[PDB]
Amino acid sequence: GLPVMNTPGSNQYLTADNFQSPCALPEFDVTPPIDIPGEVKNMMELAEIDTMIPFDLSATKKNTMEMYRVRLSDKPHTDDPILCLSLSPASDPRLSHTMLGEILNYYTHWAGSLKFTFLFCGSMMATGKLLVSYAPPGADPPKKRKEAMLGTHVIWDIGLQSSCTMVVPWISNTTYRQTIDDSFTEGGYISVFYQTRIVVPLSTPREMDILGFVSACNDFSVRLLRDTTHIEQKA
Amino acid sequence: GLPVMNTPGSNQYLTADNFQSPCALPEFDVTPPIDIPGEVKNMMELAEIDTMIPFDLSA
Amino acid sequence: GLPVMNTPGSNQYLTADNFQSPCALPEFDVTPPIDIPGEVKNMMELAEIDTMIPFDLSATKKNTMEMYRVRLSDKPHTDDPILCLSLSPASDPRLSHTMLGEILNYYTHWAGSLKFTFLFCGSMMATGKLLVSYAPPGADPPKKRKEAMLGTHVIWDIGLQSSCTMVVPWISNTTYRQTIDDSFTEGGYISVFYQTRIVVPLSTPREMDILGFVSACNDFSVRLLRDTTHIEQKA
Amino acid sequence: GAQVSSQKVGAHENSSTINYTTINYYRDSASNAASKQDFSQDPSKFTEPIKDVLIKTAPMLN
Amino acid sequence: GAQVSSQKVGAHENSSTINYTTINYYRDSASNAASKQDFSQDPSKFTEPIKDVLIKTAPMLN
Amino acid sequence: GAQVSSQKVGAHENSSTINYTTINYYRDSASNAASKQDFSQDPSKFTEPIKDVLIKTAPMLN
Amino acid sequence: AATSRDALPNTEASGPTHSKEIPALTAVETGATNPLVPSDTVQTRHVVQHRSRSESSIESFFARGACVTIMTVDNPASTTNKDKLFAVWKITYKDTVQLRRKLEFFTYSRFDMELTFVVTANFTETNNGHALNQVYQIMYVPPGAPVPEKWDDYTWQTSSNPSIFYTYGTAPARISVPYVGISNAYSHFYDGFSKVPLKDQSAALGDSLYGAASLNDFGILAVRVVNDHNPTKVTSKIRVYLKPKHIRVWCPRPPRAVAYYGPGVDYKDGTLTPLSTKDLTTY
Amino acid sequence: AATSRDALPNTEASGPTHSKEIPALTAVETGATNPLVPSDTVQTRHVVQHRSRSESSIESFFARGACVTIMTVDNPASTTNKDKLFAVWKITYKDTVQLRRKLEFFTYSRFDMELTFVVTANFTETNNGHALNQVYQIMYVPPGAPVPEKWDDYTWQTSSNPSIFYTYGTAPARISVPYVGISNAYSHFYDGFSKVPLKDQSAALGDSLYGAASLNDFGILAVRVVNDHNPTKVTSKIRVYLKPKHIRVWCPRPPRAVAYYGPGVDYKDGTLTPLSTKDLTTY
Amino acid sequence: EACGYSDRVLQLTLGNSTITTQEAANSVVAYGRWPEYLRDSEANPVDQPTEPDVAACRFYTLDTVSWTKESRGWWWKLPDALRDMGLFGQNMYYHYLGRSGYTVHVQCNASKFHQGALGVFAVPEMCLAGDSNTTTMHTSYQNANPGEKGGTFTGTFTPDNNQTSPARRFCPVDYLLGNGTLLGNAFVFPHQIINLRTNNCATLVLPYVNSLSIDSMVKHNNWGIAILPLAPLNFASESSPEIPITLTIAPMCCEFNGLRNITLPRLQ
Amino acid sequence: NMYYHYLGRSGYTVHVQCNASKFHQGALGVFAVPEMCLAGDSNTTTMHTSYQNANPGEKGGTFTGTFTPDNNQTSPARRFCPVDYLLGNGTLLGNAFVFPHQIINLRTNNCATLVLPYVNSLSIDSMVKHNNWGIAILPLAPLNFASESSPEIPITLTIAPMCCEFNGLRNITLPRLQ
Amino acid sequence: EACGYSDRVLQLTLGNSTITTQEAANSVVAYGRWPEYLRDSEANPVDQPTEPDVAACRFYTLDTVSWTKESRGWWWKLPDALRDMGLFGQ
Amino acid sequence: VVQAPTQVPGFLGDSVTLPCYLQVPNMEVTHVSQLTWARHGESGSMAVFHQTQGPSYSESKRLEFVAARLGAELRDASLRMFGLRVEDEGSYTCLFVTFPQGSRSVD
Ligand SMILES: CCCCCCCCCCCCC/C=C/[C@@H](O)[C@@H](N)CO
Ligand SMILES: CCCCCCCCCCCCC/C=C/[C@@H](O)[C@@H](N)CO
Repeated sequence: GLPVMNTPGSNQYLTADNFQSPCALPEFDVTPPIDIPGEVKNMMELAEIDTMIPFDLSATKKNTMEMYRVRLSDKPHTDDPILCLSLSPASDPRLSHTMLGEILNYYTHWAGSLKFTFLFCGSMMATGKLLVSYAPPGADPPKKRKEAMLGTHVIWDIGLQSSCTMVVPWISNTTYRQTIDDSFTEGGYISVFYQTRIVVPLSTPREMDILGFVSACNDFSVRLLRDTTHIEQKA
Repeated sequence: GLPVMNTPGSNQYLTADNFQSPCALPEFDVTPPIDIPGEVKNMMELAEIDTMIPFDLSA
Repeated sequence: GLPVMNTPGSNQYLTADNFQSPCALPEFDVTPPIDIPGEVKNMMELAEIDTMIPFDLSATKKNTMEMYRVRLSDKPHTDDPILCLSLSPASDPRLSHTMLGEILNYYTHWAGSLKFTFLFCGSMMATGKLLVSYAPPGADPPKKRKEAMLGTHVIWDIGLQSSCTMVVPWISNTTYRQTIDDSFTEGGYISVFYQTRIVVPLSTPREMDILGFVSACNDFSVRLLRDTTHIEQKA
Repeated sequence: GAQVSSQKVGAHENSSTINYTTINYYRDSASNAASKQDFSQDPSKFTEPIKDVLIKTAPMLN
Repeated sequence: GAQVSSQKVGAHENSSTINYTTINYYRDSASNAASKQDFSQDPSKFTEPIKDVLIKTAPMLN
Repeated sequence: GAQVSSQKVGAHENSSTINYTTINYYRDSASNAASKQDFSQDPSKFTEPIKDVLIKTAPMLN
Repeated sequence: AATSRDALPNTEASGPTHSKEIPALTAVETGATNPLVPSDTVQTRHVVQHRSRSESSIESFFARGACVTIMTVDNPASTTNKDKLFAVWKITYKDTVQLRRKLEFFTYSRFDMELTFVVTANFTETNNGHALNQVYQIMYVPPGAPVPEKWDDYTWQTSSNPSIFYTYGTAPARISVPYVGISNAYSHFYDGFSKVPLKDQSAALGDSLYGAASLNDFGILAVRVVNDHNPTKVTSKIRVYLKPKHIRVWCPRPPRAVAYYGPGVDYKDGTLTPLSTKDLTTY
Repeated sequence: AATSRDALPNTEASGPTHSKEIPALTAVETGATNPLVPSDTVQTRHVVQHRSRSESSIESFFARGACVTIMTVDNPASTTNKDKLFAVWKITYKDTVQLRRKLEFFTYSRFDMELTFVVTANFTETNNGHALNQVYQIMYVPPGAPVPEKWDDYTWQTSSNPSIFYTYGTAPARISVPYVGISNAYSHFYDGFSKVPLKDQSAALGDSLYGAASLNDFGILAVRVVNDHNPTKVTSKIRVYLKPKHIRVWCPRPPRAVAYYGPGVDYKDGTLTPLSTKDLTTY
Repeated sequence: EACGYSDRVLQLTLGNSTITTQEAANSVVAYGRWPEYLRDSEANPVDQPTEPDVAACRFYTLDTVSWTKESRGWWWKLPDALRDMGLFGQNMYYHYLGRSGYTVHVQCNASKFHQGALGVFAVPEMCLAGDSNTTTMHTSYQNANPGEKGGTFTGTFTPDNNQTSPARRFCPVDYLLGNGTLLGNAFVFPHQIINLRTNNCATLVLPYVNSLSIDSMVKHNNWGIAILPLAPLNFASESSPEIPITLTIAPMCCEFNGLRNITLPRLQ
Repeated sequence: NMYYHYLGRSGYTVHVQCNASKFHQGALGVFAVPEMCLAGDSNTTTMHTSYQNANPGEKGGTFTGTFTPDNNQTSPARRFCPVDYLLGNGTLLGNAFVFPHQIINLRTNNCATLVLPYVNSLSIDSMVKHNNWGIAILPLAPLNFASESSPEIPITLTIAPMCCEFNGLRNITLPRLQ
Repeated sequence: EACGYSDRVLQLTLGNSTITTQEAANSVVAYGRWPEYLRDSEANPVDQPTEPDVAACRFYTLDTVSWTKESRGWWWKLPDALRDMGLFGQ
Repeated sequence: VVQAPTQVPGFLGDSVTLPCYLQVPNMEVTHVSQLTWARHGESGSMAVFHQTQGPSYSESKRLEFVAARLGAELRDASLRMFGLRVEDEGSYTCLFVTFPQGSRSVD
């Protein structure tokens, strides 16, 4: 017999290991594959698809068809925020459960550029100009158009083109961010405002809803596979 | 001795496995085969032969 | 299965061993390296850098900014030593804690030539001639210029060139010396004296300090890696 | 003395023929594993053992 | 029958491509380990399933 | 895929360069052993970090 | 040609813009997602991208051994009145939640299955007697084959069925299984029934479970302790780890948002409120 | 081109000197160290140098398995009122001093990590009952993943997390881990904070630990005994050996001169006097 | 086209039926795959298949439903919804096996002064949640298959409590896509949005999807058509407005195997 | 520009000025230390030094010949206790020379010029949260003049940012520096 | 553009800021002259100039005023109006 | 070990505290000792009290944290939710982290 010497790790079971093993069903006539539509090769592909954001997670709206609707109105111009949101894709309650947030929670680290698209579900007769902002961490989270205007933003003009996309560029100190709330790997602030004001004629609804969607740009990636907290089996 | 590391499945007995093993009767003069009629190569061959059906399985 | 026969050493764990092993995080997107300044390839590189010697380890000066200062004076010529030191790089209290001494204590054996550089921190108006000596083991450790002058030495003349370097040549019976106090592998004696005498004019400080530094020459090396006594965890 | 062969590949990964290597350690054939590289034959000797070859399109009895 | 491939090298030692050797012991593909040598594809079939190809610089609706 | 190298030979027997064979079993570099085939560099960046290159035979300060 | 581990696209230097081109503007109504990139809405610098999607690939995502079940068997004292306890488990990935949720991110799947068995034993009675090293017999009983009724009946002969004879204290048992589905791909979901309720025929007869295909998909795992009854009783547990290799998946789906309730998509009262309270204008 | 194991430079034959060249004379003020060699200040003979710096190289210096922690777990009798003790350790090289001091000779570091696990068990009670061979489960829980609350709760399924199932009495467990840092290199030292105290915002809110980055650098190691409660209680200990391979280091520093006091550079009263008494003029 | 052509204006023609639209947001082709006949390389059932062509591969218009401030959403299943539609339903019932793609055209017009957004989704194997908390997968064949009239979603989960005589039917909650998953994510599935201010309708071209090359159309439903109000209907000032949602669907490249006597299901 | 941006990176040309006279004595050890983490004033707690105290701004801080622990458990000083001979960080001063430096020896030179590169585990980072370099100036040899019992000389420190650049622009950061 | 492009719909991008408009009457370039840096041939002050680029050359939104039946008109002066705007005013 | 007494009414108006006591045995004392609170709660995945060194408010603006932090204690920490609307339950959890075994607690 060939002289061999066993090394540390011998006989151990590494749940993540990758070796060969005897087949329990030898010579088994395997049923061939058919060209089935919708085949996926990488989890990131799903993250690149636009998914609706549950923005209004308030006591009464949360866990109902309503949490998805961000309500606007023909009311007078105000430098106050329509909606404030933290750039924590995997940890922030409003992003954590979106297709993107969900896949992110199966991984420990995330990197790259995200893109937020807003859909104006109000009437055709209704005009308006909104200001979508992105403020990289390190300073006072914007509470007024004035401050928000000073950082990465897009002045969305409502018309034929129903929707407007704002790209949140990959701006970070570390090569990767943590899929959890962490001061050190913080992403910054995403806020929305009234550039001018939602204007509507008579015989028309002074109040309308705007839907919001999030998806990952082609420069986006995740690493360090891990078990998620979004599902459990107490018992 | 050559450094080796044992993996899961080691020392187990898989009734369906397919490996080599020491011969209890070394150099044994084996009796050759004779061209015997009716040789089968696949169970399906038997399934292709007409067999009478017990249709009336009444009490 | 391929006939194999297990040999002595099988299943054992050699803390110093060097084998392959299954990766717990397969396919993991590793963060590339950036050209960071100050990269080191060999511990000996650090030993070749000049580090200040704590010469005056006396009851009151030790463990204070003072232990580093070797005080001189405009006093009259004397064949008596300014400072006596044993060539035990790793064991001698005055050398054991210097960058060189510290690295030496992670190893069992040391070899090669060391170099001692002395810096004159006195005033520009202050002149003087000192005698830096090195006496290879086997005889009466020098207590007077007369004896010290008879061995490897350098007559340092104080002027524009602030400092003076004395090279302690690799002179030993064994191919390597022990990083501990040992009669058999003893290095000899390093002593300093007044060749003439520190002379200063009026309106000038009659007393000044001289700093001393030790580092390893390019012919220097260490072996037999080991755990040091310079740090512990009682509890 | 290594014997290299082809694996009839079933369910392929999102990852050209794949092969497997086999080597015989013992001197006795009996010690060897099963090749599974076996042959099929036509049932004729059992399904049609008749002297006069039969043509399916024509009357069995004529 | 040995299959030699390249390791995408992460943290390199103070020590040219590095390789790893793989050999298949079993006759059944299922018995084999995972190559991890997998391919990526463009999300198009999901992110842009629309009949008329879309140009990002121009008006989606025209 | 076998990687053959030279052993820097210490105490030789009363018994030409001697070699040792190495083969990588895993796909991930991290799984690999330490080559120990490492490089030295000149201390300069630490022992002589000065703007104006220095000549030992001449006056450091001039 | 693009490899799962190839570096993602480099970010290109982009300057100011005053044009008739409107990338930022679009229409989600069409069913499509705006292929935009940082350089389309802001001034960007040139960046050489080193990052990869290697670890997020279908194989990489599932390339991990997951616990699908815990089988309990035992070996009592000959005298005991109660029967020697041998385990019978109906093979599936739904008895546990973790792996099931991952596989369920998709409608259909295809893959060679790697089963790893971790066996642990222990003493049940404040006794002091001992027991010789146990040898377990893990028999695979496919749909149609004689299912065992006694820890020691004729079926354990396994003349045709595949059996694994595991020895306690030794490296956890392991075997591989091909893509054995009677279909061209495993169905994580079946929007229909195994039977067609025919008018002309009695109600109860044409009845069947919703979303349930083959009453017996893949047969069962019958485990027992081969060793004869021992004076001192010893209870053992068999943990089954399932890993999907050489895997392929089709038609993506939204992950399970609320507590699993049985083998189907059914949800249960009191578990339908996953999301937590958080104000529209609060960071 | 110069190899770590190449013979150091040969000593060249040097004769007498009466010149304007002054090697011995210099000026440390410039920040530089005099590149002198024996032949510069004394008459030397010709010597063929065979010595090497092989063993003092960065890899060679750390090429040794070092103990970073001792985890304690157990398996009591079902009856006991106290909970089955399962271990949870926050991964790091600072719980112990030896390896930490070595790594700390440098500011930044980079390397593939090799973790080796030595497991030892023993009986706690003057009892006499025995216990069947134990099987340990070492689960790696990365920052964000459900941390186990019970020796037997749902988390141990490890569907995605990497787990090592070790069998007592067998060769010490071992696994390799790549350079997993969210930065281009591990930071042995961080002269700053994870948060920026904003005036306009309440004091307590902007507060954070000095020198501390990611509250949770690398997650934790959750260890347990898979075997069910045993009449006779058995306590086990898991010793974790950490070895840095394929390693690189930057910006050198002076070794830790005084007793470590916590995860930071902090020193404590009564430990600040390392050096011993020794007279200026005494050999 | 400088010549006139545009994304919003389309004309679809199948057999003897033609659909026109002046206000469309383009059209969607599920997974980028256009419906097709069963290839020889992928075929299973050996018998000469029955291909109705124009007789069945045309546009059938189902019963028009009403959209209001109160509506939580509507659902349909294919082929179930077309089971009683002319020659297509006849051929489906006469054969053991059958496969078919679809061109789904959801029509819903209003006015420049109306508001609202209809989320139109095509879901493969759309398995829905039952009305029972004491038992599971119990929804009866009759209730799981509403036929042409389809079913509807509920804003609230209310468990069937009559243990003695169970309703044995579905309780699809809107925000959970009637199946345990968050609606906000339904978009990973082939779809289009009918935003009143932008477009009259939604056109989805669906391919034959399934773990098998061909299957039992009567026992199994391949596709699920879910229509939910992403943004609630709203008009001028009227407190209770209303607008119709008409659903027209056409089978495609459809074919059948295993011909025998007609299948008479117990649909009630 | 440092406060208006989330991220920022910069090198420096550090010029330490200190002149006297041919009759004065003394040696200033000028050191440039990467990630110069300093020791706190507390023995009951650790890594507790507050952001306000860890960052003195332009006026900088100073070293102490003696370690005196903050004893006010109720209302902690929450600040650094850097002891001279231990480089304010647990290591022996005599070895600080392994770090980029220069010595200002009164008899030889007026000053010290150190050109520092951007050093760090990252390509670019948070300049407000994190300090890349530490400038330590200690008296290797004590100031001394003619015969005066209490002499004095100024040490002026002039510094210039280099090849410096910034990312992630937004509203100005207003830190709680007190 | 038969492809879609039009005078009324524009997208302006400067530094980290982008402005979109679906209802514009084209755009005007004062005296047909597009803004430019000071040429060497026309330069006066000899010192190396400070060019903030993206830090200042971006879009600042001033306080929104209200237009009514009563309004007689509004006026602003440059650079005065931007004097307090981020890095540009500094 | 975990010994949380918090089963609290809880008075509305409001306001009252939401405490969390983890009495520490006793010869194997606990660090690192960061404290996390997860709501219950549409948790995907935050409305969190986390406390590494300086107390961090994961965004539910209506919170008050009262523990002897930035140093250590360790954690018998008290939280407070004002206010003042019935942002009710649902439920709340209190999970700690530990160098020994204790990256764990109880809801
Ligand atoms: C000695 C051990 C032999 C082990 C025998 C295992 C063979 C049975 C494996 C069946 C694989 C089932 C995997 C999951 C399929 C489910 O998703 C189906 N409901 C979907 O089609
Ligand atoms: C089944 C066992 C899996 C083992 C998982 C281990 C992965 C975690 C390894 C983290 C490596 C940390 C090494 C030391 C880094 C520290 O110096 C940091 N504070 C510096 O950046």
